[PDB]
Amino acid sequence: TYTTRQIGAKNTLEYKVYIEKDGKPVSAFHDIPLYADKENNIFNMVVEIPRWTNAKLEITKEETLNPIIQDTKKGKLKFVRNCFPHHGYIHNYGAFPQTWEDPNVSHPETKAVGDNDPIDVLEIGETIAYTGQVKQVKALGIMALLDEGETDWKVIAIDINDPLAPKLNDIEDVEKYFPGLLRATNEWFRIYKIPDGKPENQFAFSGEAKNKKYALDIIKETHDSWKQLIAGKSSDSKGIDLTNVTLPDTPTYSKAASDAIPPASLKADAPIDKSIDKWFFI
Amino acid sequence: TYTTRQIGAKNTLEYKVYIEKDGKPVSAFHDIPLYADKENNIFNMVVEIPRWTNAKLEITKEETLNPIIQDTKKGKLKFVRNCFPHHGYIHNYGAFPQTWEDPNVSHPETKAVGDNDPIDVLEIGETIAYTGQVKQVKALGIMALLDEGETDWKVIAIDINDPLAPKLNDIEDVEKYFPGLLRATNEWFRIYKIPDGKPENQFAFSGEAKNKKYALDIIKETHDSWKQLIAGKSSDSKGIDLTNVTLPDTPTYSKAASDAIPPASLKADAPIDKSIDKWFFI
Ligand SMILES: [Mn+2]
Ligand SMILES: [Mn+2]
Ligand SMILES: [Mn+2]
Ligand SMILES: [Mn+2]
Ligand SMILES: [Mn+2]
Ligand SMILES: [Mn+2]
Repeated sequence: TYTTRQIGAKNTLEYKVYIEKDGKPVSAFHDIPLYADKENNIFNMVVEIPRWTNAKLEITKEETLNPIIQDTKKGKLKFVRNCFPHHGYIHNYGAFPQTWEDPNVSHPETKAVGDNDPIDVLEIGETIAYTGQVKQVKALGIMALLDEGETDWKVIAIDINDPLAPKLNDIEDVEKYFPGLLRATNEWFRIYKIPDGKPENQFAFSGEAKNKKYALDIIKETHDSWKQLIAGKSSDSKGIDLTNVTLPDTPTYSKAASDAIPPASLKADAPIDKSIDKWFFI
Repeated sequence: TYTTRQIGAKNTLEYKVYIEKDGKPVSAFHDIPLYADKENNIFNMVVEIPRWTNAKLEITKEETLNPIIQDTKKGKLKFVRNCFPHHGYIHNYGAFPQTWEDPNVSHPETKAVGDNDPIDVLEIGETIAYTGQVKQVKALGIMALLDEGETDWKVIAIDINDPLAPKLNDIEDVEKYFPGLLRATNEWFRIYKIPDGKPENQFAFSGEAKNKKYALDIIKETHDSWKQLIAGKSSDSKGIDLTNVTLPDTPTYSKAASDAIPPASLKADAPIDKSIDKWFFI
């Protein structure tokens, strides 16, 4: 059973969310199995950012057990700006654990090195997710985002508990039940960083969302890269903390890491600067 | 100076927000001057619904001093649904006090009776407003919405404190600085009740946003409709509570109504049913 342990108040620099397995903190990056059901390709998706929020929360590569923490910018919290007609993130945003976009080699489909992070997932169900949630999802497709020149695949998925889950089985079903969502997805990822002064992003395949079969192949590739990484066999792990508490045959295995985590110290959400309210027309 | 007096928790039936003038409650409908600066065309806007929220809050016509409360439908709190790509209301939504869409006469521009409510205002500034807030705005234009067959003008305005206020003078400036907003506004008002099982709404003039001069004329007409109403001269005031504490020459003036209001009893927001998360693709 997966639960969360929150340190601090949301929207503060001290805020951390560890994922617990039977009450014990585990690595959100390495200890959560990629598959909830291997035979049926049902994946475990770690949610970082709830739909319509702005905080750039992420499984941290630099801290032990990789808790979800907010990224920083010039000493303060990092937030994505609202880009008309969108409000914050337009998907329950997260990643699949036990995956890695290898930054050491150039990926052929995109002709660029990976972004050094677990593969990303866009969960399109109706219910807004919570930070640290581990939900079970079906893969529907994938888009080849080049984010600031780096391979940055976006898997399109749906929570198996969603009322529409039974009807969503491949990429064509997203346009059938969520018309316009894919085009908006393409747009959002192209322009979301422009308010921060970054250039517009680009997609391979002219922004085409590849199907489930394709998605599964890429997911497997990123899972294989993580297998090499966690074994300590990457040519360069980029200082990522590979500490884990469920993989005994790995060099960085350490059960005590779980017991070192401070107890929950939940505090109510802290105020977010009103500047984040701003709607950008770009 | 205008402040707010909150009773109960947001998202509850007991929730009320009274507008105070120098600490004393006044009618949000009748006691707040329409004009902050008449000759410069600056108006006082009463905010009911902050941008990106769902609750259908409104200056209530049938309670003394007309506090803002949440509208209901079949005994349950009324919430507007999310219509892709929109999240809740896409503007700081409110009304102009001392105005009334006369339901007793068919309006010639729209060929329909008014909706019995003060004239509506869509404030397009960057900052998210707060319920019960009294802000000064400039009128830029107006759209003739026919909401469920009733005259329902929507004034397009900007908070004078907005960084872009000095550059926004007429309706054309909205397209320049807020490209796509007018089109999305037309769409929003046409489709927002479809998730509730209601027909698509319609606009007069093919949805054209009339200019500042046109907007001023309609605002003034609704102000005149309210002058007849407050004087007790309407053929049918529809049970509207006309009690006021600042208009001594009106029949319903009452210098005791203000002190009859209970003191603030602000509570934390109550939870909103998770079904309100749902994004409708209609
Ligand atoms: Mn990521
Ligand atoms: Mn990225
Ligand atoms: Mn990424
Ligand atoms: Mn109204
Ligand atoms: Mn209406
Ligand atoms: Mn109205």
